[PDB]
Amino acid sequence: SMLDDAKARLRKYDIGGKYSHLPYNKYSVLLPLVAKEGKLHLLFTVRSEKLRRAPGEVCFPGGKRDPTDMDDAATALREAQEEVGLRPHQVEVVCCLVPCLIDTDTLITPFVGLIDHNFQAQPNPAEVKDVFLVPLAYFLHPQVHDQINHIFEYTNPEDGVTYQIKGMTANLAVLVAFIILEKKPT
Ligand SMILES: *CC(=O)N1CCC=CC[C@H]1c1ccc(OC)cc1
Repeated sequence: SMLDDAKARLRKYDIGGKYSHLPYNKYSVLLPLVAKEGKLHLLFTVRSEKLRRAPGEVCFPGGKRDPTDMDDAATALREAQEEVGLRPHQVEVVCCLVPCLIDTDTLITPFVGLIDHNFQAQPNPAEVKDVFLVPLAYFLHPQVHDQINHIFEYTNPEDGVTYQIKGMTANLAVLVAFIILEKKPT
């Protein structure tokens, strides 16, 4: 099936806990895969304008590890719940992708999660200004704008709203698209 095939692909790139003990400032993100109309989508947030770090920016759900978290995956799930109302029974964490090194002292660990079909996002306005889906296939043929570095523009056909996706977030979206969609029969 589509979902079984995505999970089997993703598992081949799972690094697991290999990098998880290293003495970094630790953040985790959840790459939430949602199946709609027979195709996979990624769920993104727009961060609230009010926040200290990264205001107004398009990010996957996530944030800084805290002492309650059992592990790095727990961080990602906690932050997803606070930001968009995603409960742990509504997500299957499939794998841990390559971590991202930032600022010499920070390690960001991405986890890919399969999202239950009955999940309905409840944006928390203290954390997130918007939540939106992009079809995974988009990241194979994105609409690129050079601001000099590359920015993706995605226009939702439901309402014509354009979103700008860039940086680590854009890079991770492309990675997941390649993993799941490369070399597939039609
Ligand atoms: C957009 C995003 O995922 N994050 C991670 C967790 C919450 C705020 C920081 C933000 C971020 C990650 C990576 C970079 O690299 C330049 C910048 C912001």
